Amino acid sequence: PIPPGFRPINIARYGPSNMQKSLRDMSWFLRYTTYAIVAGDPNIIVVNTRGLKEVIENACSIDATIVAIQEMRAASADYFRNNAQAKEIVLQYFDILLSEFKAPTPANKVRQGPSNDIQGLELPQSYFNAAAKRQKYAMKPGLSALEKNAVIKAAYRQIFERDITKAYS
Amino acid sequence: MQDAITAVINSADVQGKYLDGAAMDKLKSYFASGELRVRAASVISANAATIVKEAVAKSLLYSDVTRPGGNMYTTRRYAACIRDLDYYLRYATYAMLAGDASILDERVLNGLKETYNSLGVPISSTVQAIQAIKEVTASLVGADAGKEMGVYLDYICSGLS
Amino acid sequence: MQDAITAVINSADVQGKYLDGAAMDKLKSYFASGELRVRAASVISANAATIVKEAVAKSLLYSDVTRPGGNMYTTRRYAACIRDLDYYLRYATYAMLAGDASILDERVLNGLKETYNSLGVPISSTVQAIQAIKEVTASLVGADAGKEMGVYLDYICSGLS
Amino acid sequence: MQDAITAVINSADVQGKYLDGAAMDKLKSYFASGELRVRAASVISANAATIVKEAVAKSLLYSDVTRPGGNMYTTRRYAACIRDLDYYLRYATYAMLAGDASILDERVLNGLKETYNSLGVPISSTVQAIQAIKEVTASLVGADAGKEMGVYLDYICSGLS
Amino acid sequence: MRDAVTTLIKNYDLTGRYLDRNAMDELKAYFESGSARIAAAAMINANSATIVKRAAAQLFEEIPELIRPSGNAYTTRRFSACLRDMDYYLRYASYALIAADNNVLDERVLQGLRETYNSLGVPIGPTVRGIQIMKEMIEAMAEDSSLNSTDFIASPFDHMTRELSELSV
Amino acid sequence: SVVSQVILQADDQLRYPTSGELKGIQAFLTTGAQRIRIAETLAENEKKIVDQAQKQLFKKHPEYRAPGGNAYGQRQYNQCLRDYGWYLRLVTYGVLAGNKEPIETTGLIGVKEMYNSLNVPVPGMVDAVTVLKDAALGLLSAEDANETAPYFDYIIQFMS
Amino acid sequence: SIVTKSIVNADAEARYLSPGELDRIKAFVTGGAARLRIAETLTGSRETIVKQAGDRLFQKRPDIVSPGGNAYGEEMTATCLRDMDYYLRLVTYGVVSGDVTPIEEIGLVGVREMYRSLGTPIEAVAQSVREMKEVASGLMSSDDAAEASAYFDFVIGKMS
Amino acid sequence: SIVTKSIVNADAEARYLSPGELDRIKAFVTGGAARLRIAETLTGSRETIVKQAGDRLFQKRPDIVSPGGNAYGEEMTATCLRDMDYYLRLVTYGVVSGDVTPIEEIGLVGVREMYRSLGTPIEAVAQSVREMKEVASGLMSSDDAAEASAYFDFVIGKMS
Amino acid sequence: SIVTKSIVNADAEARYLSPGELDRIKAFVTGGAARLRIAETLTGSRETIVKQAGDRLFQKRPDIVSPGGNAYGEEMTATCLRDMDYYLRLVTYGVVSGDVTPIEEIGLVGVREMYRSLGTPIEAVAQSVREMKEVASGLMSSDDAAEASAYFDFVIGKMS
Amino acid sequence: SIVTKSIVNADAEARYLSPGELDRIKAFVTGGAARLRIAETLTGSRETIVKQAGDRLFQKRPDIVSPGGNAYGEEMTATCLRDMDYYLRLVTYGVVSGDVTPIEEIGLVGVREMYRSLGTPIEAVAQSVREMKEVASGLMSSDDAAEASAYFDFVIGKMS
Amino acid sequence: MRMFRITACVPSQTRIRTQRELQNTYFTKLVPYDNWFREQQRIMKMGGKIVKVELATGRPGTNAGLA
Amino acid sequence: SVKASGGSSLARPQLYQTVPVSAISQAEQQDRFLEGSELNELTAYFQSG
Ligand SMILES: *[C@@H](C)[C@H]1/C(=C/c2[nH]c(/C=C3N=C(/C=C4\NC(=O)C(CC)=C4C)C(C)=C\3CCC(=O)O)c(CCC(=O)O)c2C)NC(=O)[C@@H]1C
Ligand SMILES: *[C@H](C)[C@H]1/C(=C/c2[nH]c(/C=C3N=C(/C=C4\NC(=O)C(CC)=C4C)C(C)=C\3CCC(=O)O)c(CCC(=O)O)c2C)NC(=O)[C@@H]1C
Ligand SMILES: *[C@H](C)[C@H]1/C(=C/c2[nH]c(/C=C3N=C(/C=C4\NC(=O)C(CC)=C4C)C(C)=C\3CCC(=O)O)c(CCC(=O)O)c2C)NC(=O)[C@@H]1C
Ligand SMILES: *[C@H](C)[C@H]1/C(=C/c2[nH]c(/C=C3N=C(/C=C4\NC(=O)C(CC)=C4C)C(C)=C\3CCC(=O)O)c(CCC(=O)O)c2C)NC(=O)[C@@H]1C
Ligand SMILES: *[C@H](C)[C@H]1/C(=C/c2[nH]c(/C=C3N=C(/C=C4\NC(=O)C(CC)=C4C)C(C)=C\3CCC(=O)O)c(CCC(=O)O)c2C)NC(=O)[C@@H]1C
Ligand SMILES: *[C@H](C)[C@H]1/C(=C/c2[nH]c(/C=C3N=C(/C=C4\NC(=O)C(CC)=C4C)C(C)=C\3CCC(=O)O)c(CCC(=O)O)c2C)NC(=O)[C@@H]1C
Ligand SMILES: *[C@H](C)[C@H]1/C(=C/c2[nH]c(/C=C3N=C(/C=C4\NC(=O)C(CC)=C4C)C(C)=C\3CCC(=O)O)c(CCC(=O)O)c2C)NC(=O)[C@@H]1C
Repeated sequence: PIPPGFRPINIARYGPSNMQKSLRDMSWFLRYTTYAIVAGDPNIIVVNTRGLKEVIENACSIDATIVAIQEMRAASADYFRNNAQAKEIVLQYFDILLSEFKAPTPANKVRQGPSNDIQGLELPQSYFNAAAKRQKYAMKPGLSALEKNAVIKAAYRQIFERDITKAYS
Repeated sequence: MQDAITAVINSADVQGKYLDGAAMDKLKSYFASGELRVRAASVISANAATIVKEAVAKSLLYSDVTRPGGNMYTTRRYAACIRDLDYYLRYATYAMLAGDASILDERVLNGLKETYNSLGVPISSTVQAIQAIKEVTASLVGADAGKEMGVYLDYICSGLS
Repeated sequence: MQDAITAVINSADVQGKYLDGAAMDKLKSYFASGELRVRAASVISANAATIVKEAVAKSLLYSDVTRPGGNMYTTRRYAACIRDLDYYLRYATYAMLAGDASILDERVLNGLKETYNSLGVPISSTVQAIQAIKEVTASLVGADAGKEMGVYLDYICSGLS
Repeated sequence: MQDAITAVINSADVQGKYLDGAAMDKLKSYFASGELRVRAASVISANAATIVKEAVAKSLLYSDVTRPGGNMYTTRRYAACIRDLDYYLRYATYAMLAGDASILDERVLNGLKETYNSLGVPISSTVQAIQAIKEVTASLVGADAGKEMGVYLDYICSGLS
Repeated sequence: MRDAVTTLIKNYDLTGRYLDRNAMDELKAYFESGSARIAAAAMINANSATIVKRAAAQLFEEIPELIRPSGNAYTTRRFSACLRDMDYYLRYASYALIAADNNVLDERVLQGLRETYNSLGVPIGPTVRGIQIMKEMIEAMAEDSSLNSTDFIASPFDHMTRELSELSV
Repeated sequence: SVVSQVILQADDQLRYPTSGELKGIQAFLTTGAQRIRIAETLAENEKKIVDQAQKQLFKKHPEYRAPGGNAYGQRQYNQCLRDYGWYLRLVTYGVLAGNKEPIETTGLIGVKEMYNSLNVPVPGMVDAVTVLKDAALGLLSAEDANETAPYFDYIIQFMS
Repeated sequence: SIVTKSIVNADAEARYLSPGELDRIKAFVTGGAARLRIAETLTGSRETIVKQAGDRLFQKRPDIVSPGGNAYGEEMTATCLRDMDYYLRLVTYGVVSGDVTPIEEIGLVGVREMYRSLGTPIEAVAQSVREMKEVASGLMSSDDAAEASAYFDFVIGKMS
Repeated sequence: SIVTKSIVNADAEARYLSPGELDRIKAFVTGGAARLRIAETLTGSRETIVKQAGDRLFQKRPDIVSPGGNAYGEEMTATCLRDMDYYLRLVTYGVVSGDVTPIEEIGLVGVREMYRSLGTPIEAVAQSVREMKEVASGLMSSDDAAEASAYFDFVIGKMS
Repeated sequence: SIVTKSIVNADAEARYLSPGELDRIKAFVTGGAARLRIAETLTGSRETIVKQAGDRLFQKRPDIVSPGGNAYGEEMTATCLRDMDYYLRLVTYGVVSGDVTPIEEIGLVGVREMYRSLGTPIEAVAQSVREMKEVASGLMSSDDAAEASAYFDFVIGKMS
Repeated sequence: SIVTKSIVNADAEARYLSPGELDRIKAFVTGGAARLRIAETLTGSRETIVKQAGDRLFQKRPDIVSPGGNAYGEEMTATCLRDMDYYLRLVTYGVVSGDVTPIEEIGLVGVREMYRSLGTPIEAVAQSVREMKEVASGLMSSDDAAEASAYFDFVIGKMS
Repeated sequence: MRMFRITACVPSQTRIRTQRELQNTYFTKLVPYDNWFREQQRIMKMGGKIVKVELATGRPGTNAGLA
Repeated sequence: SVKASGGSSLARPQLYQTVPVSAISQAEQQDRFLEGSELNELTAYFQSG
């Protein structure tokens, strides 16, 4: 549908091993698309396609990958074509896949050493996209009673490892 | 914070009466609009980086604030500003899904204007970025959802100004 | 905080002088009234919840504040109000045991007027509630201990007003 | 903070240009002075307790501020005052090594005057105390770095007054 | 954290000895080797991304099951985590090359490495193979460049493989 | 600068600066003449450096000039040259300061999400900064090139 | 309010709404018509709930209407059945909102110290909402009254 | 004071005073007549105690009045006696208040920094207030000396 | 050491070593020969420095060695000279390491608490280290004397 | 006890106990015979107080023994009188301890959740402890009645 | 216990690197006297600005009766 | 080798998120039962499954 600037790739010039890598990458893209369809959350696609452009662009054509997943979306849509209530899920998951795959690699999260004794660290921005994020509780002054009591109970759970005002008042 | 439903519950509760006809058919209007609100939230959640991208593209780039002497010049300042605009899109999405504007002065408009004055952040160019984020969202999702998105973005710019 | 003996000791220390009769007369007065203060505090701690419930029955119940739209309508709000009332009773007991109201005008009245003005709590109705508490304590513990309680309680009233 | 060497870098960052000769000569002057600045900082680092001791001895000692009735009478107040003087000497050492007063403007002159007004700290007593700091440092190092120390101490005088 | 100077000072402090001629000779040897250590560290400062990329591009061909399914470097999240680990190893190898002592490697790399890798299922053999691939690449680049002293380059990587590796015999 | 570094470390450790740090300050104050010489020759001859730097960059990566890139227009070409000149300007600033701190606080922190927002490829720009380093290394004298190389190397490290 | 808890949980997790949560908002919006249907049936039959719960309470537990209790004469019972109408209004609020969040907002918490200061038996208030529950289940269709009892039993569990 | 520390513990645990600490405040009130009697006899003998203790201090440690000591000269010895008078006043203040809290919050914490900035030997002033407690225990009755010696020994411990 | 501080400062912010840290380590390496010469002449003259400085200390402060003093007696005098030799050895360690952290880690953490438990005047120990500074500075060239007196004055500042 | 409270507070502040707490401890030690006498008086009358107060509670509030009540049943009333014996035992513990900490640590933490589960009315439990207070105060001398009723009203205040 | 009513804005210097959630850097705080020196030093070393500070708690110049 | 071991307990990093994992984790971290929102997510996902 939208080929930006791609050129088709010759098999003999591309080499056998790179062609096998391309074929298993295409089948793996379709496999994880089906797995995300089953899971109901595109988080697997987001994590495993967010940083893929920089590593894949060194020896593989990024426009060819874009046209490849474009043809995958079109072929899956026309071969499925059941109804609008079940086709827009596949369409939006392939759109999420192409947007995350065209998105370049974000900055790795850097854990600064708080002092001289403690080593500073780095963490890629794909590990902190699937690993069950902590719910952050911030006490804004205007908050209503329900979320204020939620923040107070979360603070009690943090300090005392449990909800003591529920367990023992 | 509250919603359309929580707002009508409170606005009935302050006289302590049950649900009247006006509450009933405005909740009918809310439930009629709700699927459109979820579709708009879904499409801007899917495209959410690109809306901020086009907003900073036709708002703040090639400008005197991006030139040295401005507050967009340094790259840490640029990253902080685009992170702020992404947070504004996320909180405007929250307001649009919730149906009420209380989440803005609940969460973002607590102290934003005066801490921006403390940091020397240009309020006028920030309001221009809000107008840009308005028109890019209205171009993406259409006029019908874009107008009610622009209601809470007008709330953002009026609270910040 | 600062009780009677630390207050006269600070008044002596500002002039840099040993304790003389001009403060030791008040010190003997405090030690003469000390067991009266302790027994009155024991009676107030014995009847602490009953003082609050009779005070809200005689001053706060069946009013526009506990009508819907009032300042005591919802259950959390009523719980907060009776929490404030027995806070005032317990800190007045603290000041009555201390012999001075430093605890009352400091750890209660630091920003109480400003937070009640921001919330919308009726200062006059809270003053009437404190006067009801003062009448109940004066009718429950005696005349001299009752007026000793009343000095700190209308000190709380002057702090609120 | 930002140094004298980074001051022209920040000015050229605002101007969006490279280094020009009107800043090149100032940078060469800082390069010519920096060895005597860093050595005088080393000397007052070695003798740092003596500056505070002599300043307390010849400015604040045997005065109304340290007699009973004064704001520096008690042992806690004396320890806080000598700690404040030690911090003043350390940050003045930092500035005279660094070539700029931005460390004092940010890490001392943020709200020190308002805290002193809150505590009732005598501003004139602190001003004559930092005059004593000037005299002891100028006696210890010599006037060639003494006037350079007195520039940042007069910056402290203007900020605190 | 201790360098060669710090560990010699600690060794003499333990016996309560003044620094004799042998200690002066050790410090003298460290000070004349320090220029070559600085040159090697400044060399690997420039090329470090290329070193870790080609180290992955050699390791995943020596052991190709790491990028097949059920391998631990399968997904691109695991791939980026493995490359971040290789960057960690190269950074601390640069630190040990500057310090001329492996106490920095012991304190900040190796003391929980078997624990973390056994907790997350991460292999140790392919990891130390990647360490030796990085060592061979840095040795070859130092031999290609104008480095008079290249003997000290292999020491932190060999220490890391010896400490981390399971005792075969 | 390194002066900012020693004041920050001393204030973090709640003490005066100590002897090795003071000697390092003396060494930096000694070498400042070489730093000002490198900065002034880079400032006067920046234009040839960016000239064959962009020539080598767009010879190596012929996709931004090509369709499907980000440097079609002359305005984007001039902004790429402006980025090149700003990076050389920050290199001169950091050579003057003696450490990485100007380059960090003005052009390197957040630069990867900065160009994530602008779709400029970060490995493409590290290729740009390497060929800029090659041009500056060729233009400067040998000891000056050895002095100014690790700043470019640090830019390579932090960008990718 | 399901959308209130959606915004609160999505802000705590600090990301946009997941597709499963969006499908939840679809389900809540589609069930909004049914829950407002239950709401207007309850506010149509509000008064018979109040009267039948009141006199069934006075026949099952006659201690409070007896001397020694809290219900003396007419005005105490008038305030009590006013409280019954208040709790029925809160049940209708929870039904029309789809969650017990506005019930906790106006009244579901603080009720224990409320009725401890008032001397009112909290378990008798819970039993009061119990015959509210099965009188509503008697008058309104039980398959559709499962939704209303799903908030009624939470109310009696909180006041138990 | 002990009353203000009791109410500090009371509102730290966020409840009214315990009956044990109420009877404890009663015991403090009943003993306060005896503490005030100790205050009368100490403020009556406020001159002779400090003069005899200063004479004993100079007899024990002649290096204070010798060259090399801090208190060399008539004004220096007058200020030393003034410090001893202030510390005797603080001990009487603590005997009145029932606790070591006024000594702590006037002139006992920060005394290390005080006499470090003054150059005064902390063991020498501890010996001086030790001679103050010996002359005080000589002049008091047995129970009064036993009451005051605990506060004196707290001054010894925190000023040693 | 300076190498340790540079590696720690790089590792705390999780990067490779900066060009400023490389320049600092290069200055450390180039000054290593002079620092080794200073440490060599200190450890060669370690006996006469301790002897002359102890003699000057005991002439200037006879109170610490007079009866009633902390170091009165031949065994306590030998222990004081052993402490002076210990601090001279730590000064040589600091001279070798190029900074003050071996002296800090071995003999300057808890030194006040240790000598307070021992009963030794810490200002007299500082006077002993100052006499060691003067005697050692008389035995070298001017730059070497200043460089060693930097570490000596660090020990003076930590003791007083 | 107050010994446990003072030792715990001094441990948390990492300090020895001051004489301002030591005099409180020795006053509590000396004034122990009255609390001991009240303790043997209460454990001598441990049965009859429980019997009379249970009789008074079930005659004052017959809703407890009403059908559908919490204590409907002979074993339920037996466990109710056993709970009265439990709280009388805790009152004797607090009397002989001179502190409220045994009652707090044994039978006051989690009582609200416990009886919220079991359905037992917490205000009727408070009425039971109040009736035990009245029976004990009628049984014993007036100052001892006030001393025991102090802990009794502490228990009923923590109940309600 | 004597305290301070302070009001300050402290921007995070590492939020860009760490990619964490945002907080309002402006706040009105009640801070005790014993912790206020360390808190103020933390604010000024983090780079924030204290724009308001008053002794709202206690009287100024109290010699005894502090805590 | 290393002269001490800190212990190696089993680490279970969540490789990807699903709707039931997200809903149950959202209830579990907030220390609540599955209330109406979480049951509605589960109901919609189980009907669409
Ligand atoms: C009757 C079967 C039961 C009962 C009830 C009872 N309640 C009161 C008095 C009050 N109840 C409340 C509570 C609320 N007001 C609100 O607005 C809300 C939330 C919507 C609640 C929960 C209040 C405030 C009062 C005080 C009266 C007032 O509204 O101003 C009484 C009267 C007691 C008296 O002393 O006057 C009674 C009798 N008591 C029982 O025993 C039954 C369980
Ligand atoms: C009751 C007498 C009247 C009433 C008041 C009312 N109070 C609140 C809630 C609050 N009460 C306080 C008071 C204190 N908190 C403390 O820590 C201390 C020192 C011991 C005091 C004195 C505060 C700060 C609040 C604010 C919120 C909170 O719950 O903490 C409210 C609720 C305001 C709201 O709805 O957000 C009300 C209405 N109103 C009346 O009509 C009674 C006469
Ligand atoms: C000494 C020259 C004069 C003076 C000093 C004095 N200061 C205090 C107490 C405080 N001063 C500060 C201010 C600072 N905060 C910082 O971060 C820095 C370093 C940049 C300073 C200087 C603060 C916070 C305090 C409070 C101490 C604390 O928070 O723990 C006092 C004590 C006041 C009192 O006891 O009430 C004094 C006496 N005042 C004088 O009279 C001397 C002339
Ligand atoms: C070019 C048109 C095609 C292509 C070829 C190609 N692949 C690799 C190697 C890798 N491919 C991946 C991809 C994925 N990671 C995931 O988690 C998923 C599912 C979402 C995919 C599809 C990865 C991580 C690698 C690196 C591991 C390896 O070495 O095999 C290469 C080699 C790269 C190089 O040598 O530098 C090539 C040339 N990839 C495509 O997408 C096109 C189909
Ligand atoms: C040139 C090497 C590459 C590239 C360039 C390119 N840049 C822009 C736009 C901008 N570049 C900057 C740069 C900086 N901000 C800083 O703080 C610093 C350090 C001091 C730098 C270098 C900024 C702020 C912009 C935006 C402002 C503007 O566009 O006027 C563009 C344009 C993006 C667009 O699509 O419009 C381009 C194309 N592109 C390449 O291909 C080269 C690899
Ligand atoms: C006497 C026992 C020993 C001693 C005394 C000595 N004192 C001073 C002077 C001062 N002492 C203080 C200390 C305090 N002032 C207070 O208000 C309090 C709390 C009640 C204390 C602890 C102060 C502040 C001074 C300075 C005088 C002033 O207020 O300005 C000196 C003089 C110091 C000097 O170098 O001039 C001396 C010598 N020294 C001894 O040897 C005796 C053992
Ligand atoms: C962007 C439209 C313009 C602008 C922005 C800008 N802001 C900052 C600094 C900060 N902004 C925030 C924002 C928030 N605080 C909150 O509580 C919330 C809601 C959750 C938001 C969105 C914060 C916290 C900062 C501090 C930095 C941090 O990450 O902690 C800057 C940087 C100022 C500087 O010099 O550092 C900028 C540039 N200014 C402009 O010019 C853009 C047009």
